[PDB]
Amino acid sequence: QARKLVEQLKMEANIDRIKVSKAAADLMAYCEAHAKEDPLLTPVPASENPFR
Amino acid sequence: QRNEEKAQREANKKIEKQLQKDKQVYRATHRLLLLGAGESGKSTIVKQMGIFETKFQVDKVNFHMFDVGGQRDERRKWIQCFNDVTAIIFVVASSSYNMVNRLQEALNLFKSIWNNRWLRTISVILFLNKQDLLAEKVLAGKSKIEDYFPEFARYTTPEDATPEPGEDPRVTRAKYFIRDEFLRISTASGDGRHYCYPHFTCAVDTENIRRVFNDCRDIIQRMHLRQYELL
Amino acid sequence: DQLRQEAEQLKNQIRDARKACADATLSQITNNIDPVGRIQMRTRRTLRGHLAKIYAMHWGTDSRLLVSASQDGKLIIWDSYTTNKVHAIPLRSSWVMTCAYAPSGNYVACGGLDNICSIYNLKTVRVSRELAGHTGYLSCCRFLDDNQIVTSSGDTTCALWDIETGQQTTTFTGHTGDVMSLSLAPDTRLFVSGACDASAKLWDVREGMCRQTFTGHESDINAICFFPNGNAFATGSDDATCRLFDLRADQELMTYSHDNIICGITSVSFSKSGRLLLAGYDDFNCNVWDALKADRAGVLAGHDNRVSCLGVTDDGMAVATGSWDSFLKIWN
Amino acid sequence: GMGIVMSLIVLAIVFGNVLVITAIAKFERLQTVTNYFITSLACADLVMGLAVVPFGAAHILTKTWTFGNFWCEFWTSIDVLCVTASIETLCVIAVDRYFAITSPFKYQSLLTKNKARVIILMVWIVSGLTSFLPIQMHWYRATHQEAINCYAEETCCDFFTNQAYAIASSIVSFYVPLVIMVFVYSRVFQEAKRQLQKIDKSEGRFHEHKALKTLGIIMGTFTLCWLPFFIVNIVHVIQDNLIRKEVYILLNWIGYVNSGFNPLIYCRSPDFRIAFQELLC
Ligand SMILES: Nc1nc2c(ncn2[C@@H]2O[C@H](COP(=O)(O)OP(=O)(O)OP(=O)(O)O)[C@@H](O)[C@H]2O)c(=O)[nH]1
Ligand SMILES: CN[C@@H]1CCc2c(ccc(O)c2O)[C@H]1O
Repeated sequence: QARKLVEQLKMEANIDRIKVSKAAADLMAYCEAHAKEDPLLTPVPASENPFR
Repeated sequence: QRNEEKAQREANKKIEKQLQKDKQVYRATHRLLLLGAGESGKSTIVKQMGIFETKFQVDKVNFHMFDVGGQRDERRKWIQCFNDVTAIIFVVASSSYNMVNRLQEALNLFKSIWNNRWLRTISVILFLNKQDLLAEKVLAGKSKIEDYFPEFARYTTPEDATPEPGEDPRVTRAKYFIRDEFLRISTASGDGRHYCYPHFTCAVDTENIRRVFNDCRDIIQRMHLRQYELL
Repeated sequence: DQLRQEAEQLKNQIRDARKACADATLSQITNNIDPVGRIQMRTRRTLRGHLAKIYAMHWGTDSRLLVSASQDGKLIIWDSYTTNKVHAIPLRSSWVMTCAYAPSGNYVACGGLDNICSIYNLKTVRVSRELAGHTGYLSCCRFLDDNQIVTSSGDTTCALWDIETGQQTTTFTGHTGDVMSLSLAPDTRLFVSGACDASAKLWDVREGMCRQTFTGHESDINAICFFPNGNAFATGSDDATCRLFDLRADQELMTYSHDNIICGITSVSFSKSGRLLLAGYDDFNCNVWDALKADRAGVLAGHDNRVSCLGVTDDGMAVATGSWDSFLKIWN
Repeated sequence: GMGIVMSLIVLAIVFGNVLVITAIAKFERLQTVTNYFITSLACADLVMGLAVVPFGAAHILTKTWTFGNFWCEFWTSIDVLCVTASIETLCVIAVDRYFAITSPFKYQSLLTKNKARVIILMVWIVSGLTSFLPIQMHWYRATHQEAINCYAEETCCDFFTNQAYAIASSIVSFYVPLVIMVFVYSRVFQEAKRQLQKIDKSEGRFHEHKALKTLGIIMGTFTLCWLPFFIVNIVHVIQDNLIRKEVYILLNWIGYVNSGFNPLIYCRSPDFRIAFQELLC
């Protein structure tokens, strides 16, 4: 199992990574954009609530 | 839409009738877990009296035993599922003290099971298997326990002991030493919520199905007594 | 000798490659935003009828029906709105560890300690297929489509099945411990798994080989879930920590832990937007986190035993929790 | 002087019983077949402490029954009903524990929620048949001069009975449950001792007080609270001018006091203690 591990390690060693600042910015932008339609985060009136 | 609500209620009522009929069966049956170290004559014990399930009834009480053989791994993460069983049946070959040893591995497994976080209120029924050939190899001078378990040198038979009729006194020492090895682990950390019931079992025994009945009765009685602050 | 030395050099290159990427922590950018505040939720429904503890639960795609599994040997389909039982399937084997609900709503999966996955037909209820080939207990299963399904088992292997023929189309290998959970991507092109060797891997469904590996934990991983975006996921182990990983950056971003909790974690789940992270614990309750700040925002209490299941509706309207008290609760 | 004590008794009886009832009702983990009997006993004790004690205290302190004869009869009837239905539930609890310990396999099938409800309604009906029926139908009245004058008067409310009613009610309310409780608890003690000896004989070298203390508390409080009154009840009827009225009332009130002790005896479980902490504090 020596050759199998090295071949797998070499396969995933050569990948292109982006800086974590871009990833954090993307996550924050997604959350800010979609925060409007979040019923758990933003409570809904009892007229639109089917469980009340 | 008015009839839709009525249609749902009719189906719900029928289901709840069946659930009541099955709760009586669930509460009137006892679940047992069969566990063994390996090469311990577990198949012989289960036969005489994925996953394999067997059902037997004694004195109009239903018992339902489980044996796991499709999960043969050193680590057991599935053992937290059996936290509501009545008892655990542990089978060990008492004669495997020199073969490669196996007795110490069985003791380590028992210690691991006893101190588990989820099996903190479950008692263990212990079956010390293979007594005839243990006695044979102890009487024969081919090997001695002292060369594998050094603590056996300074062990003496307790005064409050019950030997077999016509039994050689050099077999009783071995039997009681092997039994007390498990009893020490059992009583070291027991808080009073679960005990251990050891037995000496051979190949030709026939009363192995009554011992389980009696031990389960004792388990339930002690549980109730402790619950009502009487024990 | 040569093989061990070669592997060590390759691993060191990977570790230092991602050390240069980290120029700022996630909390550093998100340090300048207002908090969500205090979030209070109240139980809306309580579902009774199971005779024993509950290990699994899955919401329906219509956000109205859900299925649950229990140790007494039943598989009940509910109706959260009107609180009416619709179906009740008796299982051949009492020991069941997972359940799934088909996206089309025409099938339900099941599995456990018998090493068999069963598919039930709801619009005809009886067994439609039994999938065999795993050498260990099943831990999770998810429906890719109406004719294929991916499963994880305790023999350190995941597999992709074909319901029509009952054969393994492809098999995934590379873990060294029991695989405990998996989760599918929104496009169903990739999926992740978490094992008992404290590692999570990313797989390719069509090609069939691993892509990346993440090893930030120090104990067995019990839960996993993608971010709604599809470029991140969160895991939870029994060392009382939840961690967030990023697919493109190939490293973890933030950890969620407190010094007053020492129990394990049984389930995690996100919300509709991804701002909240809901995690179930062994302390008989549930915790609500802030994904971009790592501070508690609420507590869900009311169960008398450990919480074993957790889920959020596809529209993000309610949360369902199951526990060993044989009860299901809906929160809002 | 006596008002503070007679009010403290009322508050002590009311508070513990209402706390037990609300703790059982609010939480779903205490809904057990055993707890239904405790709920019935708590309801009986609460009714006693809410109705019987305040009016008896007012009658003693004012030394005049300011209400009508109808209310005097109603008060006597509810007194007997509450006393009878409270003692007879302890017998049911003892029998339930007896069945739980002596026959563990058949215990689940022996008792069910429907059976518990049937038993509770049966005991309440039997309690109500011996209190309202013989009193409102005037089958219990005495036939001597003092009794006749007391019945005629509008301001004097006392207790005068025949012998038949006195022995019948005393037997039904007290003596039949007593022997049953004695036999049951003796058998339970014997079983506990047998199990303790069995434990000792197996693993004794490696490493009766608890059962004795528990049974002693349970039986001693009940017997010491209710025996002297149910002896003088027979005695004063058998032979006249031996028991003074003051002694009769004192022993009756000593018996009444027992209603405030039951939550301290039957509700000391760790689960109960947890609920009480959440409910209060
Ligand atoms: N003399 C004697 N022989 C036994 C006894 N128990 C089992 N044997 C024999 O030993 C053989 C091997 O033991 P098994 O009973 O097969 O053990 P096993 O089936 O491998 O049980 P596991 O290892 O727990 O799965 C059997 O074929 C029996 O004939 C015993 O108690 N006394
Ligand atoms: C006035 N107080 C009464 C008098 C007689 C009596 C009581 C209670 C139970 C009975 O069976 C009785 O016969 C007492 O509470």
